[PDB]
Amino acid sequence: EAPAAVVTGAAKRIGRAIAVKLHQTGYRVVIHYHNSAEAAVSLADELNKERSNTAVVCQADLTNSNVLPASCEEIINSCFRAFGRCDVLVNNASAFYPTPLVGKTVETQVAELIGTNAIAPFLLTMSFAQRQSNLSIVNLCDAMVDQPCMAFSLYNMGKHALVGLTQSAALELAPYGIRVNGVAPGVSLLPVAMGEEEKDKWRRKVPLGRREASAEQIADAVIFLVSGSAQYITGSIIKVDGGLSLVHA
Amino acid sequence: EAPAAVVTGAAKRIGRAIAVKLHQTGYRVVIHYHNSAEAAVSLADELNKERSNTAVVCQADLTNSNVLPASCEEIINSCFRAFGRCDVLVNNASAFYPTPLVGKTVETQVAELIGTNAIAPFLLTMSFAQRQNLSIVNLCDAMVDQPCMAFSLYNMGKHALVGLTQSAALELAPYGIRVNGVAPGVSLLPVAMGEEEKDKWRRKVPLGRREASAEQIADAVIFLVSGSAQYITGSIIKVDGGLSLVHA
Amino acid sequence: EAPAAVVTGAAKRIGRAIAVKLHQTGYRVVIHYHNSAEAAVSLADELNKERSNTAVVCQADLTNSNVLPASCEEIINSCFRAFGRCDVLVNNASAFYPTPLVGKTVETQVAELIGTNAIAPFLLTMSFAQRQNLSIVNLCDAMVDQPCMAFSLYNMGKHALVGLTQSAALELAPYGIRVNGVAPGVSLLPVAMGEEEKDKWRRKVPLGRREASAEQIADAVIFLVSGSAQYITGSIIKVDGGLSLVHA
Amino acid sequence: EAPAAVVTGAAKRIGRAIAVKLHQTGYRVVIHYHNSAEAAVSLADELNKERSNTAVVCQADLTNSNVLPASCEEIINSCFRAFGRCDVLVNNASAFYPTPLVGKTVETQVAELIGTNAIAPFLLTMSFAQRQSNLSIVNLCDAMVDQPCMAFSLYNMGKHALVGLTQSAALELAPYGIRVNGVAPGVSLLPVAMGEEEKDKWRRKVPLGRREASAEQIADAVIFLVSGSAQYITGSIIKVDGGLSLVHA
Ligand SMILES: NC(=O)c1ccc[n+]([C@@H]2O[C@H](COP(=O)([O-])OP(=O)(O)OC[C@H]3O[C@@H](n4cnc5c(N)ncnc54)[C@H](OP(=O)(O)O)[C@@H]3O)[C@@H](O)[C@H]2O)c1
Ligand SMILES: NC(=O)c1ccc[n+]([C@@H]2O[C@H](COP(=O)([O-])OP(=O)(O)OC[C@H]3O[C@@H](n4cnc5c(N)ncnc54)[C@H](OP(=O)(O)O)[C@@H]3O)[C@@H](O)[C@H]2O)c1
Ligand SMILES: NC(=O)c1ccc[n+]([C@@H]2O[C@H](COP(=O)([O-])OP(=O)(O)OC[C@H]3O[C@@H](n4cnc5c(N)ncnc54)[C@H](OP(=O)(O)O)[C@@H]3O)[C@@H](O)[C@H]2O)c1
Ligand SMILES: NC(=O)c1ccc[n+]([C@@H]2O[C@H](COP(=O)([O-])OP(=O)(O)OC[C@H]3O[C@@H](n4cnc5c(N)ncnc54)[C@H](OP(=O)(O)O)[C@@H]3O)[C@@H](O)[C@H]2O)c1
Ligand SMILES: Nc1nc(N)nc(N)n1
Ligand SMILES: Nc1nc(N)nc(N)n1
Ligand SMILES: Nc1nc(N)nc(N)n1
Ligand SMILES: Nc1nc(N)nc(N)n1
Repeated sequence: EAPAAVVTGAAKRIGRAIAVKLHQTGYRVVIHYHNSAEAAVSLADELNKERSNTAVVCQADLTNSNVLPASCEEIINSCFRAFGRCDVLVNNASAFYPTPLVGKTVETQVAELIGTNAIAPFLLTMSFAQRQSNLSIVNLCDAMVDQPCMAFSLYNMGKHALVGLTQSAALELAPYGIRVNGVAPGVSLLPVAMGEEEKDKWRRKVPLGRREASAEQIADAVIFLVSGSAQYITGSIIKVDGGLSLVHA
Repeated sequence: EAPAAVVTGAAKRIGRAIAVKLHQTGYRVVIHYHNSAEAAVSLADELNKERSNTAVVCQADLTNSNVLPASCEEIINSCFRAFGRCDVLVNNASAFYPTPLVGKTVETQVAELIGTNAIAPFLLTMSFAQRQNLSIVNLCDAMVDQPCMAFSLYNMGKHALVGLTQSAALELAPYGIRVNGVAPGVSLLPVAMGEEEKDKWRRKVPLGRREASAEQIADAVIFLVSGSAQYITGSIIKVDGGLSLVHA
Repeated sequence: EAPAAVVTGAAKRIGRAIAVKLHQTGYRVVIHYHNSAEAAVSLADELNKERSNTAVVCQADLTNSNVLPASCEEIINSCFRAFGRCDVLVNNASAFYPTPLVGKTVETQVAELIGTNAIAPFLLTMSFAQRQNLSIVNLCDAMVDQPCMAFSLYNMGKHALVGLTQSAALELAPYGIRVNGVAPGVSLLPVAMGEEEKDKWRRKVPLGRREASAEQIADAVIFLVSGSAQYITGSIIKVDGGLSLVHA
Repeated sequence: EAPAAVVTGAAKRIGRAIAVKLHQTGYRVVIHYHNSAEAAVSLADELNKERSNTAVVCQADLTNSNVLPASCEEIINSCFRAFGRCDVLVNNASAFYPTPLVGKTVETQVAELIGTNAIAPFLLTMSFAQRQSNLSIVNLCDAMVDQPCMAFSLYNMGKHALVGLTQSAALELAPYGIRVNGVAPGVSLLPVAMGEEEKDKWRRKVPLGRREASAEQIADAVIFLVSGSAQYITGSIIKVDGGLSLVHA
């Protein structure tokens, strides 16, 4: 029987690439999304046309709040409801925008940037474990955490807390046979808002090929970590960055 | 005149030691507290006996909430009001307790652990910078990569605090504000910890089989705020007697 | 045409499993050995029974010395002479024994421990690049920051190997040669070791309270040389079942 | 009885500043040097003019070889011979030059770069410990070890091995009360051979003041680590880089 995976923020870009690759490997998938309903449903439709009844969507805001635990509980419940099991969780959804130190309130920015990057992964990890073979969680981290974007303090804090979660959860869940790992892109799909000149500035920094990672290349590392070829790997974060993090200023 | 420092959670233990050493170095000090009013005021009394009107207290809950930004703004403001300047911020206040993955609600645990260890430091940092040998020192944790079992939220908080230290060092460098950390291993053990478990921890420490005194932790803070650290920013100084080097 | 790989110290244990898994994946292999001729040849004969003319052995001492550069050039040249190409280099061979600070001379210890773990990888890297999905995989150690007591030279050698992996990744990226590491925690235990001492290590590992098989270490090498890792360079994959996360 | 310190490569630049500040703090000093004899003797003259019988020179090549152990033993012995004790060892001497992967032979480049940066510190640490209060060793590391200079592999390997030595020796020597720490400069005194345009490029990269560290600012972190205010600190490396290592490519 086929295993099942939850991928958060899976309607487009890297999340979709991960969902597609998991599906192609034989997984049934929960495509979680927040605002991108049309894109989520379109993806699910495509996957179901490939194999009937192997993809569902699940909407949730992952901003921190007093109901976020219930929302995260429900995302995991959706996978059991659809598929009768949940073997893999991929924590991909992520808010990403500057929060300079010197029209959202700061409370809102904290809730979105720390909620999506750290607290939702933590809650989803609790629910995934409590509901529980090759079980694992993969956290989408960031290879540039130690050389961060200027004025992205809250985003950086969130990704650092996600490294902490990866370690803490690997240590604590190892007795239950749940592995917990991360994949840390350097530059992959650039933001849709970014102009080509700015994109090329980033591309030219990358030693290996002077180009960003494809979404599929990030997905490849995720697929590795969930596979039987990684059955002794837990608490590891695989950088997928073409050498970018090695390049001094 | 004399420089001024804000120390969060300064009533007891490591915070108190840090406040005392800054004061002894010549700083005027804002002694922040949440529940420990009596201890905070007693420290203030002691420091003001030494030099009149050089210590004040400031109460605030640092749990994450809708009012946390205003609370952090007011802590920084209290330093400007008392002393007309704020040269140093020490982010020491910290909740510490287990949050297993498998009667506080989980959202309260998130608010307290991530609030005290990360979000409050962030807001205090914003307010401190907006109001401007200026520096910030964050109390980190040498065991972040080898964490206590079932302490995931605490560990996330401390990791986020490393992130803030790096991001703020980078962004505040142009303003001449240095941002560093001190990472204790085992210092003063929890009051709740039984003496047998305390001894198990002490015996793990390569350098002297004992915990760091609060004063030993404060020494590294004093270094980091001093003119001997004027080129140091984005650095976290481990003060753990080699504990983090010891394998399982 | 089938690609070709050099695996150092490939006669036994992890290097043998790497060589076998590469061979199963379709590589022709140079099985480097130092003292284990019989085991090297038996592996070669086995692989060649599977597919004719797909394995050769190559003897060399990787101790540091003024002939080490030529020995390393010769190892690489052997792969070209056998197979007309060299796609993959696996730096696996490694001396490992204590060197306390307080019958081998210290300079022999330095030559063996630094030569096998660091300088030989460096020279083999040079020769591999000069001769050019090309990649190098260095066998590192998940415990370099929490090292075995009295293994300073070994630990220095493994840290230097991390430096090599990063510096070579950076410098060889323009030629399309990726350079990565795999860092075991506890894998195959020393053959010497009593089961009672073996079990002490096994019990420290969160994930399954057992050591990694050589095949599990090999699986990570196979991933890193594969098309699924085409954008990965300068990365060290820990394969340690959580061992390195466990405090003292 | 004043304490005594050995500083390697102490005739010029950073090692000189360290020797001077240690002396100002009350230490007697062995000024080790290799080629800079005039400078070494001139420094020793200055220190002794300030307090008689408080400085000696010691010449030694720290290139790796079969006689490196004896040379390192001799450096430590020189401190006991002059001062009757040896409280502090500062591993500062260092070769620094590129060694591309693609007039010195490679054997020589390995010997000089790995010898000075890693093997000499190791043998000096061994001799120091065997000859044995506030005892400590301070290793001059490099903040840029993870974002290395292009084509400096052997130098980088040497500095990484020195991080390994700092940790391993801190662990093993802790029961003897000998602390082992490091100081990791980013950009400090630039190479004498470096053109001024290049020095300025480097300076512009440093967030904290857009200037390199003085030798004195590096020395300040060394004197902190040797001092009574660092008595619980062992196995720590203090970055003194003005934020340089935080800046992405
Ligand atoms: N792209 C890169 O170069 C890069 C670099 C380093 C790290 N990463 C990491 O890799 C992962 C994927 O990157 P990406 O660029 O594909 O991500 P992204 O496009 O910026 O965001 C992925 C999804 O996150 C979801 N999301 C945002 N806010 C949310 C909220 N409040 N509640 C629930 N979901 C929310 C969105 O879902 P909806 O669209 O449905 O609203 C969005 O499609 C992220 O974790 C990212 O940090 C990416
Ligand atoms: N002690 C150690 O061995 C050790 C080890 C590693 C890291 N550290 C770090 O070093 C620092 C000092 O350690 P410590 O053991 O002295 O700390 P602590 O005693 O656990 O806590 C310090 C103070 O934090 C304040 N605090 C707690 N929750 C708060 C809240 N919601 N709002 C405002 N303040 C709150 C409390 O002030 P009130 O009493 O006034 O309520 C408390 O006295 C902490 O950052 C800690 O993480 C310590
Ligand atoms: N086993 C573990 O638990 C563990 C843990 C962490 C890291 N690792 C790393 O994983 C790798 C493989 O480990 P392993 O236990 O399989 O290694 P190993 O058995 O200790 O040694 C591998 C081979 O290295 C070769 N070697 C030793 N000295 C040499 C010299 N002077 N010149 C040439 N070759 C020499 C030997 O070849 P001959 O037999 O032909 O003489 C030996 O069979 C090593 O890099 C090791 O550090 C292993
Ligand atoms: N300068 C920087 O920006 C910077 C940046 C990162 C790290 N660091 C580290 O800080 C420390 C001091 O830096 P620095 O720039 O002052 O060093 P440096 O000037 O490049 O070297 C200092 C001394 O090392 C000695 N030395 C070189 N090769 C030797 C050998 N084979 N045997 C014995 N001694 C040898 C030389 O002594 P003689 O002149 O007597 O021959 C030289 O004066 C070094 O460990 C360095 O790697 C410095
Ligand atoms: N969420 C997110 N994170 C990063 N690092 N980059 C983009 N484009 N989105
Ligand atoms: N806040 C806090 N953090 C730690 N690590 N230890 C103690 N006792 N308190
Ligand atoms: N070479 C080697 N290295 C380690 N770490 N362990 C064993 N058994 N051998
Ligand atoms: N030995 C040495 N090392 C560095 N990093 N820089 C200079 N100038 N010298």
